Amino acid sequence: QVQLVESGGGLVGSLRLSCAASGHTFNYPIMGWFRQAPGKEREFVGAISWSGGSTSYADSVKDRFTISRDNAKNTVYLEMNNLKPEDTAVYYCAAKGRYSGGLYYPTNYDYWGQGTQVTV
Amino acid sequence: DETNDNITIFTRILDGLLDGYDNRLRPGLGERITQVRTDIYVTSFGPVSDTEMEYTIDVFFRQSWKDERLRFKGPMQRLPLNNLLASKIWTPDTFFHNGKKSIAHNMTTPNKLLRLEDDGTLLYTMRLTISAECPMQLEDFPMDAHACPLKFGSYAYPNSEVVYVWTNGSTKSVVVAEDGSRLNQYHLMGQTVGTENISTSTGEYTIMTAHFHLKRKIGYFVIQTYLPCIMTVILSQVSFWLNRESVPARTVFGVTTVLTMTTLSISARNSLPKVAYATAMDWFIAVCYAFVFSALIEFATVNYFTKSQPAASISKIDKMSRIVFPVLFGTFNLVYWATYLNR
Amino acid sequence: NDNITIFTRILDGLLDGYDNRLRPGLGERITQVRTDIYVTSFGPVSDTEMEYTIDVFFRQSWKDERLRFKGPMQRLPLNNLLASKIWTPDTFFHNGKKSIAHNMTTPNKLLRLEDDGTLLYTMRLTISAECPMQLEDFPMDAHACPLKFGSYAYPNSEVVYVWTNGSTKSVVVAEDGSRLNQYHLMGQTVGTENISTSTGEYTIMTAHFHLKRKIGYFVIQTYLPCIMTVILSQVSFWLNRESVPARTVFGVTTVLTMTTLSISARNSLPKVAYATAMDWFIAVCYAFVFSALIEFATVNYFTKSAASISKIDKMSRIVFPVLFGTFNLVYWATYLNR
Amino acid sequence: PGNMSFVKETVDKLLKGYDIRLRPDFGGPPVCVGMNIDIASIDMVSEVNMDYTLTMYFQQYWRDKRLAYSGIPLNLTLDNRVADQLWVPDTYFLNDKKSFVHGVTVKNRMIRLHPDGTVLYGLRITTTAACMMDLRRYPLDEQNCTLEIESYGYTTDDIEFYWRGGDKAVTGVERIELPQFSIVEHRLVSRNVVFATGAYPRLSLSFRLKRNIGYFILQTYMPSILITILSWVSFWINYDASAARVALGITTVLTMTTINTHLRETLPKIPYVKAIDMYLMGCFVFVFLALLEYAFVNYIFFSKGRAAAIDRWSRIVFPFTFSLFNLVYWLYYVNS
Amino acid sequence: PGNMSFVKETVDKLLKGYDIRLRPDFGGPPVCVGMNIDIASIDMVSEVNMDYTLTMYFQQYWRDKRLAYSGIPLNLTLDNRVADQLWVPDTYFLNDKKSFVHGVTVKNRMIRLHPDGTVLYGLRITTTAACMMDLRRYPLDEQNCTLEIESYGYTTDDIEFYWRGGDKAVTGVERIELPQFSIVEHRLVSRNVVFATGAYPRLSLSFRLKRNIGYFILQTYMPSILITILSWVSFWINYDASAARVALGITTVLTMTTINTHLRETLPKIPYVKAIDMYLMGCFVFVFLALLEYAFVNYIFFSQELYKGRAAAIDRWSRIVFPFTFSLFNLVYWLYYVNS
Amino acid sequence: PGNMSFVKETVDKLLKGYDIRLRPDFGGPPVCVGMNIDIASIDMVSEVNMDYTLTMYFQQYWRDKRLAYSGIPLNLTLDNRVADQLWVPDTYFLNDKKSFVHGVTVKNRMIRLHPDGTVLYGLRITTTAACMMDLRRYPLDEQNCTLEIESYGYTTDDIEFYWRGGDKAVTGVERIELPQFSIVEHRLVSRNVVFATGAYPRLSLSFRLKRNIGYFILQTYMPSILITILSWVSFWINYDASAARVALGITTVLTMTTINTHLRETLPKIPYVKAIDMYLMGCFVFVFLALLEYAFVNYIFFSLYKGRAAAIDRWSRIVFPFTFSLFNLVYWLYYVNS
Ligand SMILES: *[C@@H]1O[C@H](CO)[C@@H](O[C@@H]2O[C@H](CO)[C@@H](O)[C@H](O[C@@H]3O[C@H](CO[C@H]4O[C@H](CO)[C@@H](O)[C@H](O[C@H]5O[C@H](CO)[C@@H](O)[C@H](O)[C@@H]5O)[C@@H]4O)[C@@H](O)[C@H](O[C@H]4O[C@H](CO)[C@@H](O)[C@H](O)[C@@H]4O)[C@@H]3O)[C@H]2NC(C)=O)[C@H](O)[C@H]1NC(C)=O
Ligand SMILES: *[C@@H]1O[C@H](CO)[C@@H](O[C@@H]2O[C@H](CO)[C@@H](O[C@@H]3O[C@H](CO[C@H]4O[C@H](CO)[C@@H](O)[C@H](O[C@H]5O[C@H](CO)[C@@H](O)[C@H](O)[C@@H]5O)[C@@H]4O)[C@@H](O)[C@H](O[C@H]4O[C@H](CO)[C@@H](O)[C@H](O)[C@@H]4O)[C@@H]3O)[C@H](O)[C@H]2NC(C)=O)[C@H](O)[C@H]1NC(C)=O
Ligand SMILES: *[C@@H]1O[C@H](CO)[C@@H](O[C@@H]2O[C@H](CO)[C@@H](O)[C@H](O)[C@H]2NC(C)=O)[C@H](O)[C@H]1NC(C)=O
Ligand SMILES: *[C@@H]1O[C@H](CO[C@@H]2O[C@H](CO)[C@@H](O)[C@H](O)[C@H]2NC(C)=O)[C@@H](O)[C@H](O)[C@H]1NC(C)=O
Ligand SMILES: CCOC(=O)c1cncn1[C@H](C)c1ccccc1
Ligand SMILES: *[C@@H]1O[C@H](CO)[C@@H](O)[C@H](O)[C@H]1NC(C)=O
Repeated sequence: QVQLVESGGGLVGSLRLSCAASGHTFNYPIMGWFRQAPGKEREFVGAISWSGGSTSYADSVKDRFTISRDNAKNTVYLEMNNLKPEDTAVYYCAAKGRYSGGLYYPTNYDYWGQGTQVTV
Repeated sequence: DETNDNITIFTRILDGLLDGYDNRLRPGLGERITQVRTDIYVTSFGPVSDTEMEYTIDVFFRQSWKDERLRFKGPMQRLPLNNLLASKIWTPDTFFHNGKKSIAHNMTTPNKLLRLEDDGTLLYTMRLTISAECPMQLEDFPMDAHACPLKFGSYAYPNSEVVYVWTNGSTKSVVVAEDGSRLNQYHLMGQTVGTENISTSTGEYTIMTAHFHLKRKIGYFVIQTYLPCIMTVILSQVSFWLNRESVPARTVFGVTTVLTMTTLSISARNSLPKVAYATAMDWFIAVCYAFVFSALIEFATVNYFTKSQPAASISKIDKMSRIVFPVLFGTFNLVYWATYLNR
Repeated sequence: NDNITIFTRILDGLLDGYDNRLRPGLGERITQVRTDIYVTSFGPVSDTEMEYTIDVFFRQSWKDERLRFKGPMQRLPLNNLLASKIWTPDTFFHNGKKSIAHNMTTPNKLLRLEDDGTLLYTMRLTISAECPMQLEDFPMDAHACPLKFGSYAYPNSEVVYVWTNGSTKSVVVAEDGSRLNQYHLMGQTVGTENISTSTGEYTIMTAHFHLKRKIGYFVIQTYLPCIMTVILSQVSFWLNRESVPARTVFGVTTVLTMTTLSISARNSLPKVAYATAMDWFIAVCYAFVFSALIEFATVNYFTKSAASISKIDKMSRIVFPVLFGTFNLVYWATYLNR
Repeated sequence: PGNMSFVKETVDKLLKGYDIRLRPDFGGPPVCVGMNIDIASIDMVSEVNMDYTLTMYFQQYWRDKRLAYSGIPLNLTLDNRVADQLWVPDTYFLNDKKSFVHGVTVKNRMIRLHPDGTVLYGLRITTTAACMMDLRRYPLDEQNCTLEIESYGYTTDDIEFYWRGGDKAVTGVERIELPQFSIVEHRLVSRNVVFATGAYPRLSLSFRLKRNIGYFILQTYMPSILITILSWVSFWINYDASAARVALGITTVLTMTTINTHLRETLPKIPYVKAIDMYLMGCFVFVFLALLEYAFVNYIFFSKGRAAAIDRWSRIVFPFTFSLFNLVYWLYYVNS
Repeated sequence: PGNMSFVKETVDKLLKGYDIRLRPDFGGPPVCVGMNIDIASIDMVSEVNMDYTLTMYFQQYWRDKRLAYSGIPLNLTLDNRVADQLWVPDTYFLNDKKSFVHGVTVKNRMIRLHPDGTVLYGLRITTTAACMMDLRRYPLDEQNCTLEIESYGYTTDDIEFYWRGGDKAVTGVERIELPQFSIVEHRLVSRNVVFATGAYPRLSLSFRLKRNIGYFILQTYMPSILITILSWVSFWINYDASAARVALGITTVLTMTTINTHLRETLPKIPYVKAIDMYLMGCFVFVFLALLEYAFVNYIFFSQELYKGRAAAIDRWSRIVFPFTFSLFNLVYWLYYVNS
Repeated sequence: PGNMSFVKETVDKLLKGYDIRLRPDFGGPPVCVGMNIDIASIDMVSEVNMDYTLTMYFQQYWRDKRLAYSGIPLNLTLDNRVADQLWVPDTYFLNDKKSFVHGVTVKNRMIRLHPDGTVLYGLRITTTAACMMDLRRYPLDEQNCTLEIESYGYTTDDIEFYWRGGDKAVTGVERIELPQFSIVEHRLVSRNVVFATGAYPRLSLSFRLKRNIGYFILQTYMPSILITILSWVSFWINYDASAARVALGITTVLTMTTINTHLRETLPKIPYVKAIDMYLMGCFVFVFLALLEYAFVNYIFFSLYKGRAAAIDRWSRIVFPFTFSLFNLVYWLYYVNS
């Protein structure tokens, strides 16, 4: 099975995160960044396609955040630019199968990271 | 206007319109000649296939006529009927005499249009991809020109029953979308339209016909075929600067050029149908092969006379042939191109 | 005079109260479908895809007691549009992969009804079907290509198939039917089986066509090239040993010939993993064509480094043709008398 | 007067109560379906597929006395949908591999009734019919192959066929010619065939193609002859220069194989020697001997006048025997 | 009675008297047919045939007041075989060459009604859309391929197409798997096209495909570069090797010609020179020029202290001249097709 | 009892008033559609097309209370055309590229009713399914390919899927053997997939395709290895024969690139370098250095020098095998242990 690890979350500005994947990452060509907070349902943030680079973002962070994939290190990075207070959340990283459904919905993502906190 | 009752009144009037009506008969079968004014709008011409001797064309094919059963009066004059209703109403059965294969596009409802004026005048349009036979001539292969025709007319009804007329007149009745043409190798120099009466085994019929004038573009063949052959002739004549003590070089160099000419001659014909005669490009290939082979015969005689008769006037040949072969090849070219820029 | 309408009334009297959703004798009795085949033309076989295409009239017969009738004529050839209204079995081919029920100017179907209620139903079919070939012995292989068919939904408890004449004379091949350019259709075998599935147990009808490959193509197109490349490599042992460039040219160009020939030969076949009998021939020819160049290399070492090397070419001129002929003879013996 | 309203109810009269299941004169004598064909064109004839593709107009005639009328003077043509409401013969082509009835705007069919009941039913068809070619004489071969027309279900005691106008029934065969072939002759036949289910009527249209040799002069014969003659340059190159003497001949050998493979790959896996297989093997033998002759002289000279004393013969022996080879070959295939 | 027969009665009462031949509000204002697409994949992009095989879920969404129902709060999901008995938009794609609705089991269609009469209707489609390609810069090119959605029978005063959701009306762009390309972006546009029969609404979906040079740079450029480098070794082999100096040059010439031929059976017969043909032309000219330079080393050495010094100097020059000239050519070529 | 007329009228009563547009228990709890498959053949697997073709029998089970009947003990089997009259699920395969229900004789569908109303709906299908592959380990690779199954229109609010039999629900895969691959393992999954329109049930079948190395040893590694070692024959050719070693080396280069193009003839134009490509690059590098070594020798021979040339020849005769051995060791250890 694919297994993922996060790193880069912390307290404040601008910030950047990284998600490293291992295992059968070929069968999981897309990786998504979600976030959650007490009293909130899990929220989508962005997505990226291995080797393609064609991202998509949530309208709440669109034009602030960006996502990119280092295919040699099998790692993906999210640019958490120009922080705002509401961006305080735990930014779970997750992987998506070849033929799963919509990207905005957490239920489609199988393997999940340990959820780094971010604070502003 | 009258949106609440408009649906009701038109469903009622249409049901009254085509009850008792039957599609089995022409409009005015027993009394009149039916005239089917036609028109064509070419969405994209091409591609053209020489190996199949065909061309593929995409068109909106438009027809119109007067059906007297279908006159009506109501709150508006012209009705954009659903294309399903064409199944119940009589429509002409045109067919393209040259058609090899075709698609009446069928995706998300048939690509088909039906409209009805209150005076009974029908209009009936559809999208067709037509692969049509073209009797192209190849005696001048890379420098020829084609007039690939389109011909169509009623299948069942003879000239006594149905007659076709270009809608807006011959000079305006067929249109080409310049932005959509799919020709890569050819250029459509122009198109023209006409009409005919064909006598057939099943009576006499009327044909509408449009001819498309296609002129081939030689550019692909210049760089792919002509240029390699010209310069392989030149290469084979580079032998003449090597001094004849290097017999292995003077041999293998020429032999390699002849092999190159052989492969070029055999391979270039993959783009052509298996005709019963040699094209102009084949004349060029034949003469280039002749010069490359003569560049080897030159050594075949020099290598002999340079040791069989060491008071022979054979050392002269590294001069005479060296300066002459390019001259003869150049005059060949200046006859060939001069011919086929006219022919 | 009235034969054109008396039978309209009869036939409309048969089809009222009729229900084609229910097989005849649904509860009372088993439905025995007598059947046979007529292979109007056989082939081709596409071993690169492991399928073979067969053209056939496929014939079926049974009793539907509901259609038993009386009249002035004791059997009726009827339009195929009637076949959709009568119950007909759902026979299908287990090992078919793409088939055509020919439809030119009419559906190619034949329906006749006897006064006894017996139906005869026939249709022209072209079937592309899997064949389980084993290609370890390629140039001289043989096959049994099966054709297995039976009811799709109705199990053995309901519908059973039987060959019309019972014996092997219930499947026929037209005398002029062979469209095999690459094979001999040596014979056929006809049988039946009870398969079990997740829907019940079906009574399968089975027919096997036995094929053997014609070696004539490969002799001239593959074996002659290999043998002649060995000969072209072998002649370099008669060249004087001081002609190093020509001795090298012979060996290297014949090696190139062998490489291209080997690559071309296995461009065929369905890309299987094991080595066939053609691989064990091309590889031995390549072994001779390579050892010849190695032998020349040994000469050109010793003749220029000096020694009593003059024996080696004279012995090679004996050994190489002798060994190659021995191999050729034993190989062809072990694959002809296989 | 208002004929449009009258012919309507007359056609309704014809189709009311019409039993489609029963052929004309059911139970009585057969229905005589005369046939015409107009050949539109013949698409690729293929050796690799062993078939040809033929496009045509196909017509059938018969009387269905249930369709007689007298109130209308017209040869009444009707919309093609009526073909699905009338009885039509079950004619099919026994040896077709793939075929389809053309539909561009509407399905290409014609129905034309007449007062006496005769129905003319016509179709436009493209049919890919099998053509078993005897390629042993390729490319100097003629190829007979036919289209086999037959009634699927109705036996000879229910349907009969004939060609309308006899030998003139098929038209357009005088106009069509192919890049690779020319239509030498066509012949029309009629006969019966017997299966286990009964005897059937047969109509068949037979062609006799003859191949055009131009493409084979371009690709097969001239390159082979040129490479063979190039090989003879060896006898004039000095026989001391071993590198050239060899390279030349061995390159000609490889060229022979190369021109054979790229001409044989466009042809089926037929297991027998074609005429051009004999030509290619003869040319290859000539070239192989041209090389092995240098090998011989390079051996014999070293084990002396014995070198020139057979090369000066070879120079004439090769062309003379090759001329004899061509003389026998062409007269054996062309004139006998 | 009952919650099953009640829904049955509702549906039958809707389709009692419904006229499939009339568009909604026939004779009234146009019908605003919103639509959106979800991309399944692009199977291939073909230069030989100038088309790309797109597969997608295609949705359409419009009001139809004749299908309004009350009391039932459900968004009825009717069996898709009802869609054959309703009015549906006459939409079509103009540039499609060949397409089909997926038909295994049951034809892949969805239709869902809503209480206020609005209808949702969707299909899963595979379409071989045409896309003419500008190969002048091949393989360093990028292509714009489009799908032209249009209504056939009904004009701009009868239908009004619009992308439902606007910018977000197309999804699944990031699950397109093409080896040779990467979709730089996709863009959505709406327009009114005009024909002789009247104005029509059109929606354009377009992709900008950038090619990946990784395949060609390794498979066709690297061998050419190596063969050209191989061609220079003749300038290190001493000029006494007359036969070998030829053999190398002619073999490299024929090898460049062979690297050429492997392309021509896999590309269209375009009449103009492409970037790849420019590079092959230049490299072949280098090998041909090396061969000529050997020829004029041989001539001057044997036939014409000129017999010694000229040949020595030319041979000494070549070893630096050819590498320098080829490097200049390569730099010029790559900056010509990258920087401008 | 199963009297013909009684069965007819019972079935008519079942269908009389039956509604196609509404799924069973409409408005109530979902329809639990049980799924079952019987694999007949995996026809092909293709890297160039990034897909595989699969032929199968596909079965589905559900109870429609509207079809419950009594007084008949049989599990009635009906003519397949009842499928167009009943409600049947909208199941379809997500990742299929093209598929078709076999239509030989008559469309291959099955419907069998049971007294408790259960319907067994089954049909035979050939489907081409998309599966793009990880070719980075080409000759040593292992692939996962799947068949994805969903309901197109009905969400989890209306339909639920489950494998009837659990882990036993798919059969016939244990008898599948392929020329290029072997099915190491197959695994069955059930999950809910959520779009904007709602949560849709899914079932998916997956195969672990491990490639068989045998083919590529035969067609690629043997030719390349033999032509690589053939290049070392140059060192066994004395530099006195200056013109022969160049011919040998350049022939080896030509043969190596000719072999390489044959792979490009049978592969997708995929960007990245594959392990097969890496091996070919290594072999070509050794051939290129073998030729460059003669060029360097001829430079030194003309720039004691005969001794230098001979010493370089001997040093190469030793080191080229040693360097190639190191290359082979590293290559196989890396691509096996990674
Ligand atoms: C070919 O490719 C496949 C990858 O594409 C390989 O792996 C399979 O891939 C599929 C997707 O294609 C993947 O689902 C499957 O994993 C199993 O899935 C089951 C369903 O899980 C879903 O529903 C559950 C409902 O209970 C739900 O729990 C799951 O989400 C929650 O659980 C997961 C896992 O704990 C959490 O990470 C997540 O945050 C959620 O909380 C999900 O919605 C599931 O039954 C199964 O096992 C898990 O769940 C059980 C019940 O909770 C646990 O008991 C068990 O320990 C697991 O957690 C899997 O997760 C994989 N399959 C495998 C075996 O990895 C294919 O294997 C490959 N095929 C071949 C032949 O090589
Ligand atoms: C292409 O290739 C095809 C296939 O090989 C060729 O097709 C053959 O063409 C020949 C003519 O060249 C056909 O033979 C002719 O057939 C008719 C009809 O004969 C049949 O029907 C008769 C009743 O209508 C019946 O009497 C015949 O039976 C008798 O004759 C046969 C054969 O001689 C014999 O076996 C029987 O025992 C009977 O004696 C038969 O069923 C016929 O008209 C032709 O001439 C005969 O009849 C006329 C009078 O009608 C008479 O004047 C003649 O002297 C002669 O008696 C002739 O037999 C043959 O059937 C075709 N074969 C097939 C398989 O189709 C085709 O010719 C080739 N074309 C080209 C252009 O090369
Ligand atoms: C095709 O044939 C029709 C008649 O079948 C031609 O129309 C007639 O033309 C003549 C003059 O040539 C007129 O006197 C007749 O009155 C016309 N007939 C009718 C019914 O009006 C028609 O011109 C022919 N077309 C061509 C292109 O030759
Ligand atoms: C297929 O199975 C049938 C089953 O028929 C039963 O066979 C048993 C054993 O001989 C016998 O005791 C029963 O009476 C039979 N029942 C009926 C209704 O006939 C066999 O008869 C067939 O031979 C089997 N087919 C093959 C090819 O073995
Ligand atoms: C019989 C003498 O050998 C050959 O003809 C022979 C051997 N290798 C190749 N060839 C030639 C090219 C050939 C192959 C196939 C058909 C015809 C001719
Ligand atoms: C065959 O013809 C019949 C005529 O009724 C038609 O129903 C059927 O669809 C046709 N099939 C094909 C594949 O054309």
